[PDB]
Amino acid sequence: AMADIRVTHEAQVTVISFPAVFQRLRETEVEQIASTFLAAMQGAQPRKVLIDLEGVEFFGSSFIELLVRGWKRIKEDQQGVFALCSVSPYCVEVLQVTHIDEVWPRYSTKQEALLAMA
Amino acid sequence: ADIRVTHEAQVTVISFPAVFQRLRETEVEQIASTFLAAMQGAQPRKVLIDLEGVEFFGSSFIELLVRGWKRIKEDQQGVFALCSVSPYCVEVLQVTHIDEVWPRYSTKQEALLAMAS
Amino acid sequence: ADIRVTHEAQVTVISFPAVFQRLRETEVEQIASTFLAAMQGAQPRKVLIDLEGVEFFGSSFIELLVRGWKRIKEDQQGVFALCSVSPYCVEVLQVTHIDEVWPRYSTKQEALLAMAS
Amino acid sequence: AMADIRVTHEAQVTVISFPAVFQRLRETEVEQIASTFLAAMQGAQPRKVLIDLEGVEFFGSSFIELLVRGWKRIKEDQQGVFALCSVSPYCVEVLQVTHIDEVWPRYSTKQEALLAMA
Amino acid sequence: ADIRVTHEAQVTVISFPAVFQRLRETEVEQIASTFLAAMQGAQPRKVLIDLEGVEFFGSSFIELLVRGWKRIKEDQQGVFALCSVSPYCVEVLQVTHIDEVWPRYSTKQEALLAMAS
Amino acid sequence: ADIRVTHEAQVTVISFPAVFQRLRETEVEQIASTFLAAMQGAQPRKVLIDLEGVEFFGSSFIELLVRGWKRIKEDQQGVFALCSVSPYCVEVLQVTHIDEVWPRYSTKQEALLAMAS
Ligand SMILES: [Cl-]
Ligand SMILES: [Cl-]
Repeated sequence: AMADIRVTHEAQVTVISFPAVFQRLRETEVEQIASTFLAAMQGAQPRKVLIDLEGVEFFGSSFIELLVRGWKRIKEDQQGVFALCSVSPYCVEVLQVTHIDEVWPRYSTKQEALLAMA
Repeated sequence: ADIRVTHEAQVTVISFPAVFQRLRETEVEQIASTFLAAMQGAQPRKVLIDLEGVEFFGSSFIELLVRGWKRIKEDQQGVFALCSVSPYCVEVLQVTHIDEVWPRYSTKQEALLAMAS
Repeated sequence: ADIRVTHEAQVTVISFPAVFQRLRETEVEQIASTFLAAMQGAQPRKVLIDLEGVEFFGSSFIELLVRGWKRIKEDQQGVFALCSVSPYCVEVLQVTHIDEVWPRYSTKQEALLAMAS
Repeated sequence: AMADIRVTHEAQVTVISFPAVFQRLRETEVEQIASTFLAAMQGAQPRKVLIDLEGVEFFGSSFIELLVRGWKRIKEDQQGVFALCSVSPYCVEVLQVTHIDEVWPRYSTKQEALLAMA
Repeated sequence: ADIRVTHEAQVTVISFPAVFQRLRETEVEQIASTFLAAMQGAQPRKVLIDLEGVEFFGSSFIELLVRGWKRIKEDQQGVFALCSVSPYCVEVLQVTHIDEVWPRYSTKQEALLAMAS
Repeated sequence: ADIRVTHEAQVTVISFPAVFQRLRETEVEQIASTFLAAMQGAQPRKVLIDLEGVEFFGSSFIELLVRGWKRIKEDQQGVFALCSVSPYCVEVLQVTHIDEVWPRYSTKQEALLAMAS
């Protein structure tokens, strides 16, 4: 019954996407997805991960905290990459509160992100 | 549309009309002048940001609050407090450490009693 | 008043005079150009921010640090590190998640030695 | 109007105590007291701090987290001490979940704590 | 008094009578034998700890849960889940990292639907 | 199978063979006496726990580490440090707050050099 992120493998990148039921990511939603998300952070070096935020309209500290956990798992790979795409303008305003995303390249669409991460 | 500034119980109270449910860069610029003017009274300055009705904001609004707070914080006995912060707003404020030194109250009635001096 | 830039054990060390107990936007603006000028050394560039005596900073200092870090990280063999960061300042770095981006050491001698590995 | 911890100076130790209204320390109570608590962590080296938990019947992660913030502020003093006393049996069961209190000496009463910390 | 073990929808459900509002060392020893016996069924084992009515526990109970979980976790497709966890219990469980891999559900009805296989 | 104890640059280094990918209560019991025997060196005692290759541990390993730390910390000049700790394991240490008790380094060479300061 319980909704979850969807994890796809596209062009050597593990892509994390969100179903429509996850418009707003609070503490409850973050607990629901944490396990699938963190298990998707493994893979042969260099690991490349893209968080595709299309459809997501809100998040805050709980979700940023999860993303940081994912990033810490892959960040020691020399050519590892932890990227975002399709971030709504509001979610960008929330990201602007934190400084950590300065190390996560952000792209306007998945297609652009995938091409840049080849 | 602008914020509503009132003087209640020695406290300058900043409130938001319903139109400001979402506070993006545009809204922050609409209200910055009246907001910052409310930071300029007799010292020690006590300020209450009553966020009832406000459901979303980001860096723009936080930066305005911080700016107002830096005016008030000259005053050793000054207070810059928040009340009626919605759970969405809490989730955003938690992204930064800067707001921890602003006392939190559940409601305006509670804040004004707590802040009486 | 400005940052002190010294060269120790092949590391460019940035230190803060006593007057910078608090690094606010004002102080960050005073030191910005010397700081960024310090990021242009011979390769691989090793940089240590010795925060001894600094008791407060916030968002604008972090933004400056992130810039400098971005100039250094181009080096592959380069290191950008912090030491002697106060308990309050460590919290700021942890709450915004920027703490695990860079190595952080308790003391300068620990750092200078660690950074020779 | 708002209840707060009480901070006393006793025999060169900063003693933090709790009013009866704080039987149960959740997230809300921890926010109420954080500011007074953290401001009480300053003082000439060596700083000695005692958290007197008499009357407190419950706490969990939020309060332990605050205590850790206090402890980090004083822990670099070579003869610094961050101690607890008068911890109810239940609160000891909760402390047993965490490992950090293995570095905080615990004493059965304030009088005993103060004598040991001279 | 003992825990109540039932088999609902392929799931072994552990429930607590009202007398177990507080779970201290004594209570954990009262229930350990019936609890651990419920960890021994056909594989993959699915277990639900329905904590409705339970208001306080500490290390003793957490250690019992962990012990039961280590029996179940042999099973690659095994599940050890919690539901109806009170806010006091959440505050205690947050003190340790070990419980994060136990899924959480708000109610038993929700858990049993989620866990159906 | 047991821990490997080596002496490097005046530091007693504890390492784990490949088979200890997971340090549970069982593995913790196998290594406990060698580990504690390793804590009795010449003063000041410097000890490094090289956790390279360990992907999981929990409460009983932390308890062992805390014991060893308590034997070393008697030295005043002594150091007890960790390195090469996996991301999961760092979380365990942070959630129980034991991470800032000890220095933790990214690599062994970083640690051995840092610990000469
Ligand atoms: Cl796929
Ligand atoms: Cl006093």
